[PDB]
Amino acid sequence: NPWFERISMLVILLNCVTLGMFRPCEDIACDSQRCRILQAFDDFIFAFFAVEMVVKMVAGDTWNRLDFFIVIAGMLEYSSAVRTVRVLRPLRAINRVPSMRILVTLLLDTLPMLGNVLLLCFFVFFIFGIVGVQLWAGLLRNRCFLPENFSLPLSVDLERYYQTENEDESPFICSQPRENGMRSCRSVPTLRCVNWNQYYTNCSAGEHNPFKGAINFDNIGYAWIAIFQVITLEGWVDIMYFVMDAHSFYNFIYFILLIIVGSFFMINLCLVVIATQFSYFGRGIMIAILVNTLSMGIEYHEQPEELTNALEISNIVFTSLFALEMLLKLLVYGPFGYIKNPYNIFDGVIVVISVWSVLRTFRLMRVLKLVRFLPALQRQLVVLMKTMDNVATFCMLLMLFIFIFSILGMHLFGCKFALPDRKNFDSLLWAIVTVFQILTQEDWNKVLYNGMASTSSWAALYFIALMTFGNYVLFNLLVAILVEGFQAKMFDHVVLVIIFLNCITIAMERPKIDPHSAERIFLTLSNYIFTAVFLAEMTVKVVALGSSWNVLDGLLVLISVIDILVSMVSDSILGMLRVLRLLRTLRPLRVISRAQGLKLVVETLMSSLKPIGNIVVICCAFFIIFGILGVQLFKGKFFVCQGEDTRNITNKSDCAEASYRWVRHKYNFDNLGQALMSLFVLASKDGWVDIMYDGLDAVGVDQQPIMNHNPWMLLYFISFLLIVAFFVLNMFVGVVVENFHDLFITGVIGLNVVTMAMEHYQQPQILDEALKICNYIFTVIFVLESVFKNQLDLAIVLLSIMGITLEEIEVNASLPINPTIIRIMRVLRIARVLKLLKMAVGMRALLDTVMQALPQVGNLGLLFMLLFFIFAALGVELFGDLECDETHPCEGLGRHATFRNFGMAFLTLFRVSTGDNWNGIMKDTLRDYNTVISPIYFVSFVLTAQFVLVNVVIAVLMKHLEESNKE
Ligand SMILES: CC(C)CCC[C@@H](C)[C@H]1CC[C@H]2[C@@H]3CC=C4C[C@@H](OC(=O)CCC(=O)O)CC[C@]4(C)[C@H]3CC[C@]12C
Ligand SMILES: CC(C)CCC[C@@H](C)[C@H]1CC[C@H]2[C@@H]3CC=C4C[C@@H](OC(=O)CCC(=O)O)CC[C@]4(C)[C@H]3CC[C@]12C
Ligand SMILES: *[C@@H]1O[C@H](CO)[C@@H](O)[C@H](O)[C@H]1NC(C)=O
Ligand SMILES: *[C@@H]1O[C@H](CO)[C@@H](O)[C@H](O)[C@H]1NC(C)=O
Ligand SMILES: *[C@@H]1O[C@H](CO)[C@@H](O)[C@H](O)[C@H]1NC(C)=O
Ligand SMILES: *[C@@H]1O[C@H](CO)[C@@H](O)[C@H](O)[C@H]1NC(C)=O
Ligand SMILES: *[C@@H]1O[C@H](CO)[C@@H](O)[C@H](O)[C@H]1NC(C)=O
Ligand SMILES: [Ca+2]
Ligand SMILES: [Ca+2]
Repeated sequence: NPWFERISMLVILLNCVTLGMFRPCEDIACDSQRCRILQAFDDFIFAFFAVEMVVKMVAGDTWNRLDFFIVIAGMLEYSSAVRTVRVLRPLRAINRVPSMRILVTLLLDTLPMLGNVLLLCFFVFFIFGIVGVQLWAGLLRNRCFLPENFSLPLSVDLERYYQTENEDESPFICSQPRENGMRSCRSVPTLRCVNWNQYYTNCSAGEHNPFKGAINFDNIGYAWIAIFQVITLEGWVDIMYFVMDAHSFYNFIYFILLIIVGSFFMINLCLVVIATQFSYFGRGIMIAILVNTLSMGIEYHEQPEELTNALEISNIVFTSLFALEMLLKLLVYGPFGYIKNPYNIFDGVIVVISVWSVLRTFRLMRVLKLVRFLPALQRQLVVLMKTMDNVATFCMLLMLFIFIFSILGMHLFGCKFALPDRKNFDSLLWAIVTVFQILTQEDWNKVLYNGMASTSSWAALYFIALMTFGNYVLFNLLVAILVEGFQAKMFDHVVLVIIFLNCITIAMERPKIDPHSAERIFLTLSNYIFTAVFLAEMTVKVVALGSSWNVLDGLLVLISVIDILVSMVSDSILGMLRVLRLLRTLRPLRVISRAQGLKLVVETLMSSLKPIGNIVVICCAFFIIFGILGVQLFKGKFFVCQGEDTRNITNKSDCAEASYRWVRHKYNFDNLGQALMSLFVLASKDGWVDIMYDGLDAVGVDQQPIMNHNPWMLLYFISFLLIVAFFVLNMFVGVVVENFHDLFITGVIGLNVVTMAMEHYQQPQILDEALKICNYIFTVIFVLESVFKNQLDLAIVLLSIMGITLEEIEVNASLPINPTIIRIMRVLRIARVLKLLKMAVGMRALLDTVMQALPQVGNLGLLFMLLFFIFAALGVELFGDLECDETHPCEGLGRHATFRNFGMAFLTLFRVSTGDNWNGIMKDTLRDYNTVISPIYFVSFVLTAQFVLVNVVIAVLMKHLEESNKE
């Protein structure tokens, strides 16, 4: 019936409210009358569904089966694992709503097309999963340990190793003597009496891993947690810094390789496979409305009374300048004819609100009336609005997914965590925020370590399944939108070898250079020579030829010439020279002009940029509106005072009595200039949570922040992320859519793969025997394949039969070789896994497609490297003297990431590019004339790195996409 449809959707949605209120802390029932009422509600719903199923047992087939399955579980449940099962109850609804029968059907129909991509992932997880366990097995456990003969006195109460101030986040991991770790022993700080830190010489294994028990490399189970965290690019750096302490500094290659293979090449390959499968008077008012809005953006905490008053007066004059047009438009036009054109209705509503807090805030709707004068924006907005219908279903589908997972997360770890941590799963409202948080991947791993250490280490499957299937229904969204769009002489070379030699001097520069040594003397008179050569080169092109690229080349030579004529005048200022040095780091840009392949790509990006250029203005407009709106809400609010106590304190007048310092948060909403930076850490999606917390804690202009003072401010930040993400998605879509217009042997190998995963840390003697004994078997069978007779297989066996020989020689043959030679050889048995590459015909076809499009990518890749060269060089100049001793604490920069070289400033620029804690880096370049420069350097780098990385993905998409079309 049409009315049989609503009896079901009444009791399915009645079910959710009985799941919505869980109150997990209050376990074992009988808490209140309401709890009993909720229990009573359950019986009615369960009784009704069984009866409904029976009516249908009197009479989508797949969907019908699912309803029966949930019902059977419910009956069994009535007869704590069973209790969590209830959550599935909400899934009955997918069949009920038609708009979801279809979407889900498509989702479920795409999985057999991701057969190949999934297969590729296993190779990546397995290959890097074993190389981790071969190398860093139980390496993380070690700590400085006493020399174990002498026991310290009872009175001192020291632990027995070196504990840091926070042993859960940053333990002190010493490096074994047989290894070369960065953090060697005896580097421990003097104790704050006798200093016991001077007696921590021995370094040996300890019971606990670095983050709770979670970050660890001593099973194949615990390696795949850490590989999954590197691939999701969240907190990946923390892992690499522990490896570099325990086992050398050359371990960075493993991580970089993992990231440009697992994290970029593979995660953005299941976007490619999933989408290739489908295939005069009015001109005066425009000046008036702009200067009204710009009149709003001049707030700024602590403005003088002469300015607040002027602004108030200004508002009054403007209102009459809009009212008397309304009066004019109500007299030169008729009253009925005024209403009919629909923008004239809206422009009169703003007048009535103006004449008559919320009203004060509302003034920001006055920019809206400007779209009556822009034809292009008017057309653009409608197109954007058209996509909402397609988007609404997925969002509706997404809501069910968050609800289910926020309900499930209450059952597993509801009241286990930690006062409790802010990201906790108890109260529902803070469970849906935590599940929305993991879907933006921002500190999803800080919740993992509370999750794994509270229930069990098998609780990573809750977070693997929330991140995977949350990101799988978000890749579909891009594709669904995307599909709809588809249905509507030698001179150049010779001078190039002078620039690449020019780069080496730029790279060489660092602040720790003596003014009189030979590194200094070489850099001064290589400046003279290069400038002269370039200067000579410039005339040749102008006495012969008598253009955009040339001016850039021309400007650079002039700047260099000017630099010498202030460097000569050094005796006779400093400020001009500093500006020149930064400008002098733009020398690398010359390379683009010389290379034709590279040159075309740079021009091409600009042309590609134009179609979505218009949308950017709309996106830009939103930042200003939320920038002004944001400023009004928290002008004096982000003043948090730091001390050791931070209790019994409410005011600046109280926090000065105890002598605690007052800290204005680095990211605050004081000006429109600061609010526009703090809305870039929100938009970036990194560190948005840590901004959001003090936006919820914000109380008053001179007050101390109260935790969770106003949880209604979640609407200011969560709603901002869902329209930044929406706008960014549209821009990506716009750019793409305009371009268009045996069987024994394999089994034997499989058996071998399982055996290599058997190894762990402190495996017993017999499994060390059996594993070794087993190897002697698989060595024989692969020779028996080369008897029975591809080039790689011959090479593969050679490594094997070589390995058995080396290991054996050491025990009873002769003097051993160095252990390092043996260890490398053991790893090289992983090459046997590559042979099953041949069996997978499908993976190779999918894989080659990337190669065909590789040449376009190569130019982009070259461009990406050039951009790190300019920024890295630039970075060293600005941030050379930042340091991190005990007197200067630093948040993002540290021992492993500094800007004091060109090498260390090249690794530091890589984790800004992946997006891991770059706001902690920008937070402490500010901590010491740097307030304007430092946000320009970190905002313009991120928007130009991510924009090159987008143009790679859409270039791999196009070549791959074209294959499907020919058929
Ligand atoms: C995003 C682009 C397209 C436009 C960016 C415009 C901003 C750079 C403008 C808008 C109004 C300006 C602000 C107007 C009021 C002042 C208060 C002023 O207060 C003080 O610091 C006084 C003491 C001192 O300056 O030393 C600081 C600069 C500031 C925030 C200005 C900073 C630059 C602002 C934010
Ligand atoms: C709209 C697109 C480009 C997304 C990114 C926009 C912003 C992230 C960009 C646009 C121009 C940038 C701003 C250019 C001028 C400066 C002024 C500067 O103002 C001050 O710090 C004055 C000192 C004080 O306020 O105390 C703060 C950074 C800021 C706002 C920059 C912050 C980052 C901005 C806002
Ligand atoms: C071991 O103990 C002896 C005394 O039995 C002591 O002389 C020696 O210093 C100790 N060694 C270490 C490394 O602590
Ligand atoms: C260091 O401590 C470990 C564990 O207590 C022990 O095995 C080792 O022999 C100690 N080394 C020295 C030199 O005492
Ligand atoms: C804070 O005040 C409470 C009473 O309001 C008191 O019990 C507590 O000792 C105070 N805390 C400190 C740091 O003294
Ligand atoms: C802050 O000072 C104390 C805080 O304990 C209190 O008297 C008052 O509420 C606040 N304002 C003052 C006193 O200036
Ligand atoms: C290796 O040889 C030595 C002497 O040649 C002998 O003592 C030892 O037992 C041999 N190893 C094994 C495992 O038999
Ligand atoms: Ca991230
Ligand atoms: Ca992060």
